[PDB]
Amino acid sequence: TTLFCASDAKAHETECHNVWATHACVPTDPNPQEIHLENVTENFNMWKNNMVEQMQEDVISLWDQCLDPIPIHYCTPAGYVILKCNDFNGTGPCKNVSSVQCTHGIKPNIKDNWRSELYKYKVVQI
Amino acid sequence: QVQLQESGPGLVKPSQTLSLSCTVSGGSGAHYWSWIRQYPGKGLEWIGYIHYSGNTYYNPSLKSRITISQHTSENQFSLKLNSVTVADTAVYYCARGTRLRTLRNAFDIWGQGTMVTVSSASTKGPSVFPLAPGTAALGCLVKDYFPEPVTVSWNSGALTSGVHTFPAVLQSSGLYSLSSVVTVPSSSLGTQTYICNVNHKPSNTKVDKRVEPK
Amino acid sequence: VLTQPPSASGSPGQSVTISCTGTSSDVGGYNYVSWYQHHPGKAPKLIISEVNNRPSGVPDRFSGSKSGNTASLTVSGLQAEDEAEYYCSSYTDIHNFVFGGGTKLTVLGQPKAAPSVTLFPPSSEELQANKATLVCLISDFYPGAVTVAWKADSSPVKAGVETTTPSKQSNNKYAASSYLSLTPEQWKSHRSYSCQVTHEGSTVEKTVAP
Repeated sequence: TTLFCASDAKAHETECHNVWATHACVPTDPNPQEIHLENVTENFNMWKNNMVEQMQEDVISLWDQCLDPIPIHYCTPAGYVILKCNDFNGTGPCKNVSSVQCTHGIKPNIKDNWRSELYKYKVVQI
Repeated sequence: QVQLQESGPGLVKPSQTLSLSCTVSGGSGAHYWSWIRQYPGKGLEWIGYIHYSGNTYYNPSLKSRITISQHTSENQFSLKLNSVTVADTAVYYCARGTRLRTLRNAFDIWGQGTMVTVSSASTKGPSVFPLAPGTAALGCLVKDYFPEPVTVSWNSGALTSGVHTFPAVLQSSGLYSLSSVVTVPSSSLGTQTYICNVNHKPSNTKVDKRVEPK
Repeated sequence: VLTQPPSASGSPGQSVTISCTGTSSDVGGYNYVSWYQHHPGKAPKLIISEVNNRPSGVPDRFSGSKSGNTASLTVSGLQAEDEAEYYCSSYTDIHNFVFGGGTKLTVLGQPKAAPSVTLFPPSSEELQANKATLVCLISDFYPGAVTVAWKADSSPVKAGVETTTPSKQSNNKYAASSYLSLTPEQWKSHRSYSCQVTHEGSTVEKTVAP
C-alpha cells in the first residue's frame, strides 16, 4: 500500500530536507504502539519489500525542490500495519514479532542503504 | 465508506460568532481535518485545519478570528468564526486532507457543503416593482424582504409558458431581492392584461402587481 | 488568487484542456497542485493530485500537467457525465493553500446561443419611493457560463452589485441576472449606465440613460 511520513521537523526552518519534511510529513507522535505478538511466527523478506519502493521516490522529490539531517519515519494507514522482527538477517522466519504504526527515526543505490535498516519491517493488510 | 456531514445553525447576526460541526462517518491516521468555504463563483478559500495530533494550522488572513477543535468522542470536529459580517455569508465544506505520498497536500474526501447566512434583518416583506417593455419581455422586481422563500406566478396561475423566476440575491444590507419575467406576443399588450402574484409566507404577505407598458 | 478561464466547451468524444495560472511561490514553487470535480449540491471529487496523479477509480482519460507557473488539466474523450465544474488548488508557504475561481466544463448537447441582454432601468414607483435598481436580464444562451460587469458613464463599478449564477429555462437553455442598486442622485447625475456580459470571448454590452 501507499505510506506516509512523519517527522518532528520544525515548521520554520531552512536546512534543505527539514524544508522538504515540513511540506511532506506530518508531526510525529511521541507515543507509538509496539505490541508483543503472542505465540505466532511470520516470514520476512527485505528483498521483496515495497517500503523500499516509496522511500526511494521521496528522496527524488527531496532533491527536486531541495535548492543537518533529521529523523524521518514511515507509517501505514488504516486497513494495514507494520510487523517488525525483534529476532535475523533480512530473510526467513522470525518468532518475536511486534506490530508498529511507524518505523524508527531514519537519518538519511541508496535504496539498499535503506535496506541496511529496513530489513526488520513488513506490511500486511487486514 | 468514509463520509463527512456538516451540521450547523444557518443564520447568524453580524458581530456574533459562527460555529459548525462536521461528523465523520466511515471510518476512523495522518490526515488533516479541514474547513473550506465557497463564495459561489469567486471563489474558494481554505480556512484552516487541525491534525490528528492536535496541531492547528489556520489561514493567515484570519487575524485571530478563528479556532478549530476535535471531539474524538463522537468522531467529529468543529470550527468557530468570530465577529462575522455579511461578507462571511458562504457555503461551508468540511474535508479530509492527506499527506500520503501521491496525494500530499490535497483533499481526498469532502463534505456535501452546507449554507450559512449572515444577517441582522428580522422578518421583512417585499416591495414589488414592475419591469415594463414581436417578442417583448416584462417582469416584477421583488425587493428587500427576509427571509426566503418567495413565490411568484403570473396571471393567477393561467400564464405559465415563457415564464422564468430567478434565484434570490443577498444584498450587503442583509436583505433579499429577486426578479420574475415572462416573454409575450406584443400583439397583445393593450389587450391582454398581466399580473405577477408575489407570495411571502414569513410575513404572511401576498402582493398582486399589475405590469403594463410605458 | 489562481486564474482559470470561466468556461470550456466540447462535444462528445472531443478533448479539452483547462489552464490554472499561479505564481512562483504557488505553482512552480511546489509540485502540490490538485484538481477537484464538483457536480452541483454534491460533494467534490478529487481527480488529480500532486500535479498529474490519478487516484484509484479515476479513468485514464483525465490528466494533469504544468509547464511554468501554469498547471493544466485535460479530459480526453468527453462523455455527457463529465459536465461539471472544475477547480484547482496549490499548496503554498509553510502550511497554506490557494484556489482558482473555477471553470464550468460544458459538454455540448445542443446548439450554442449568445445571450439576449435586456437591461431594465428603475421603475417610476421605485424612484418616487426614494430607491433605484438597474436589472440586467441575461437570457437564451448556451453554454451556461457568463461574466458580468457594470459601467457608470465610461467607468467600472463593483460596489452595489450582486449577480445570479446561470439557471436552466423551460426550453433547456440558460438564464441569469445581475443587479445594480444605487440612489437617485447617482442614477440621474451620470449620463449613462452600461451592463456588459461576457460569454465565450464575445462581450455584449447594453446601455441605458436617464
